[PDB]
Amino acid sequence: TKDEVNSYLIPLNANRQNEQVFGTNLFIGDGVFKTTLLGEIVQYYTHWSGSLRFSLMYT
Amino acid sequence: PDTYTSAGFLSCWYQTSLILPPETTGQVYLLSFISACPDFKLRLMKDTQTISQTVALTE
Amino acid sequence: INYYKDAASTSSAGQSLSMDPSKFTEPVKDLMLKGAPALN
Amino acid sequence: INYYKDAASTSSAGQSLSMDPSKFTEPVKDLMLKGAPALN
Amino acid sequence: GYSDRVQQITLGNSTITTQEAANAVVCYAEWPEYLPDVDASDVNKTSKPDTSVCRFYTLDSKTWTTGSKGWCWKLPDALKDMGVFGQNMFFHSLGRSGYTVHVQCNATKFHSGCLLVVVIPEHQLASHEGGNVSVKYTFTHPGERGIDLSSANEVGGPVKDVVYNMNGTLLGNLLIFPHQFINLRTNNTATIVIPYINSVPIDSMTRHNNVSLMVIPIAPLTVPTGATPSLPITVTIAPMCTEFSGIRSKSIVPQ
Amino acid sequence: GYSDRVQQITLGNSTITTQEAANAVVCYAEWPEYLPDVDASDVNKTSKPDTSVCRFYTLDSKTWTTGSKGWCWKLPDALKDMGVFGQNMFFHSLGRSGYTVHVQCNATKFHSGCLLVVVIPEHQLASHEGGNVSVKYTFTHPGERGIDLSSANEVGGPVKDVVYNMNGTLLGNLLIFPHQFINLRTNNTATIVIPYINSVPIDSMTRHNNVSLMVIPIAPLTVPTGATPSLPITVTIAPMCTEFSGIRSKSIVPQ
Amino acid sequence: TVASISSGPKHTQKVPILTANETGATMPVLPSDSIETRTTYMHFNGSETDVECFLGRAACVHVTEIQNKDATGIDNHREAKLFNDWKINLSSLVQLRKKLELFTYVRFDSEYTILATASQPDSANYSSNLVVQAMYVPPGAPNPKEWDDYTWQSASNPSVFFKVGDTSRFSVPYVGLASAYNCFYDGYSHDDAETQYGITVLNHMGSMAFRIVNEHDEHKTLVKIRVYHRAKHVEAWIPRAPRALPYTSIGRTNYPKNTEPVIKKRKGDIKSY
Amino acid sequence: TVASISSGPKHTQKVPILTANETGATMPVLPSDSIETRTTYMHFNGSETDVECFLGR
Ligand SMILES: Cc1cc(CCCCCOc2c(Cl)cc(C3=NCCO3)cc2Cl)on1
Repeated sequence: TKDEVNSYLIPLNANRQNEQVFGTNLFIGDGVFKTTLLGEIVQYYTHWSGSLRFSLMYT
Repeated sequence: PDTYTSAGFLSCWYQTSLILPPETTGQVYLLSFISACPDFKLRLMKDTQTISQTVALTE
Repeated sequence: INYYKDAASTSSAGQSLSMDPSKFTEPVKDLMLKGAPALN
Repeated sequence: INYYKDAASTSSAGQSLSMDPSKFTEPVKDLMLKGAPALN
Repeated sequence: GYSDRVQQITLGNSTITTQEAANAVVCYAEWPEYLPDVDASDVNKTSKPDTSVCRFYTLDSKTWTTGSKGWCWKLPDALKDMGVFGQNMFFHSLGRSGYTVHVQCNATKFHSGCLLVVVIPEHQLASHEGGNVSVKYTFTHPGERGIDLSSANEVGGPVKDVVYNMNGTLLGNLLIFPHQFINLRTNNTATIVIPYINSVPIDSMTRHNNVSLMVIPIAPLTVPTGATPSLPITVTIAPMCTEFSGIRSKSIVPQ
Repeated sequence: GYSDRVQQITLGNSTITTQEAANAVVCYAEWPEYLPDVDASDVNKTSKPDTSVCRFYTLDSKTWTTGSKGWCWKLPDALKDMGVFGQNMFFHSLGRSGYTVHVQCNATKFHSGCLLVVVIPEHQLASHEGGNVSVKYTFTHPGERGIDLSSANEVGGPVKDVVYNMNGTLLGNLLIFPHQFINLRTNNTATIVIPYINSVPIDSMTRHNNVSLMVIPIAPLTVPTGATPSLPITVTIAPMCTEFSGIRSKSIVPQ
Repeated sequence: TVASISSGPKHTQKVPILTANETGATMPVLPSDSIETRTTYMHFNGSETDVECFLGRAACVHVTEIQNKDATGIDNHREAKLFNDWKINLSSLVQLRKKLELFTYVRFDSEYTILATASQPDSANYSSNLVVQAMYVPPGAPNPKEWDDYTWQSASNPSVFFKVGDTSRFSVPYVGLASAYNCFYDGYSHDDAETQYGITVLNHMGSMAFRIVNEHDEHKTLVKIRVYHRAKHVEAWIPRAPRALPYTSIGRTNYPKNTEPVIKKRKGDIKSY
Repeated sequence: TVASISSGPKHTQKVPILTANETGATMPVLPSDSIETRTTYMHFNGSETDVECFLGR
């Protein structure tokens, strides 16, 4: 509800099976993407095309 | 964001499940990053919705 | 054709067409090869 | 003489002088010769 | 002894023979071909089911009677349910295809009547409401049933007025589109080969139809005396050079 | 810095990475390949959907607990409903395929337990009734669910006794079949590549399963103190070099 | 080039005038296949029927209007025409529309000319000299809310400043998403059951916004903007039947109900001259 | 210029998609490292993202 270091953290629960960790659409100019450097630059242009690289680092 | 032009969804699920060692507890977190592949193209520059102002700034 | 004497008066510069992201994307001291293990 | 850098800024294009109505007037699979019977 | 008249088309595991053809049209004089790399954008390798999708599907038959106004099918819609063509369609994000269309109608040397068989690239229909009323999805996706131009206006459906091609242009000028006539006295089939025509290299098969096939009686059917007053018209269509790309979960579409 | 240990398998539009592998087995030292002409009989050209069928399907997960007896899946059955692989399956008269099987089970350095992962060509099951009672169809076509060897005898179903492999042979000798162990202390996955093995060049995919994949706990699962007493096991399988032939109407199978 | 060759009497077994139109072809028959002709030359190239020529002259595509007046106490500038916008589209006016819709896909660069003239319908001491500012708000850009916003700063948005009575001119590359502009589109944005139908869903290239830079004088001044568009570097594919009925909407093919017969009825018989 | 090369099935000991982000690098991974791709060309130069262009209006 207010910007926090915690919205960068995707939590994981021990022992859950089959279940879903997170979900998002890919509107790179809006939503989660919007404040990232990528999101932030994309917004200076009208059209984009290309591949995106999404990585997850485990802690 | 535009419909015709929309790009999909990204989701993540447990494939088997997180398992913590003994003497350990709670949630673990993933950090996630985004960057563009060398593939990428951006065109037709315009103004960003990410910044605005109501009076000129002074010293 | 420049009509003016000073360099500041010329039009915009022309595309770097330089482009080398490695100073930003791979500033590591020991070279990393894609496909080889990250940490040996 | 183009005074401008971008191609969109140049004047109108110049006559195709292409002209080939057969894609529209004779798109038949087996070629028809004028003078020979239409249906054999 | 080859005549323009007799023909055989074998595609996949299915063959068609006509003994009374009138040549065949190849839209814009181009034959269907796969998507070249130089024209490619999506980086995905595509899937080319070949003979399992490139065979002839015969849609259900229509009945030409003296009151018929004409019928309209959209592609790839008409085939949305045919065998593996259809499955591939709902399961990939993008697909591309050309077709061979074979329209059949035989009678006797005492009948008269003449149908126009035409293929219209990007046939955007008009709402019969006027103004800027849209034509809902379901209405432009009739499936194998196609649209029956002598059916009644419905709400959210297109206008079905024949002398206006369902779009504000006159029936008489449809001849600028690849087409062929079936004149009972001459002809008994019409065959058109359709190359893939779009402004993008590959597209969605469900949100956009790229041709409407239209069969329209123009010289009314006239049967011999005390003949039954009607003839069936059958449409058989075969996807050719089909490619699918961006496989996943399987689209869910309205209705 | 390549280890036997880390691996990547990319097949179609899907990729698997393991950081704790124990090499991989290729049944009988042969890698899946298409059907050569010299071996062909049916004259039909076959369909090779390629990347739309040769990708990785992850079946639903199992739960290894201290009481588990083992699970059994049949191929191509287990995949009868996965994406376009499955459609092709019900729609052609004949089909043929090899697979990459990747079984996954991770734990920690305090757990113990060891699973046997084995592929048995032509695993004809036994009726628990004895005599010459048959094993009904449905029972040998469990689909993605597979057979749970610790479930109860049912009527018309197979026997589920583990030390007899469901056929009158001893568990101990299953090691003559291509197999790999998952020993929590070593291993976290098992990967086996299965070439197509049959006495005919191509067969029906619905009346005959050509391998059973079997995962059997052998050294019981032992979790660290006050750990939850169970681990999930996941099976992901990818058809490879698949070919379908004799397309038609679409099989209807019991139940 | 010969327009007609010389040809004399014929008594053949080779009849070029009998054909079978059922085939879909238009056989290339000439005067000399059926009468006796003399040589004549063409003297003509077909220059002025080139599609570049046909679509290459400026056409009026839009007329809007804005006014210069005291904005003091105006709660909605947009609504007071303190500034307007034109949601870029070439379907508005039908003169240029019919021409374009002769084709299915079209690709070209645009050259815009913008003429602005002022009117002072009620008592003014004079005619002031106003400066117009036309800025193209690409879709996904901060839309001007006021007439002296931060948006008008247009630091990344191409904008032009010209005087009323004068004209502004520039040209734009083809900014289409695809390989060409879709004159028609028999599809939807997505597989919805209520989503719109047509091109109006495909042609979403933002809008243009005008405004007067000058503050307000004692009188009010009406400025009326006319946008002209000229296609240059034209490429057109797939000819279609010309538009017969009147237009009702930007982007749909819809025609009005109880329209009138478009084919002129004979005053007389089929036999009449 | 190719935007993507053609690439097919992989079953290797050489995994380009596993990295260690703690190092500070962004490893140059491409679509063809993890799916099967077909050749496609760029058709584009990145002209309008040059800093001269970005700050030049
Ligand atoms: C079909 C079809 C074609 C078009 C034309 C689209 C217009 C594209 C954007 O064009 C402009 C650009 Cl790039 C800049 C300016 C502009 N820059 C400073 C002032 O105006 C105006 C326009 Cl319309 O619309 N439907």
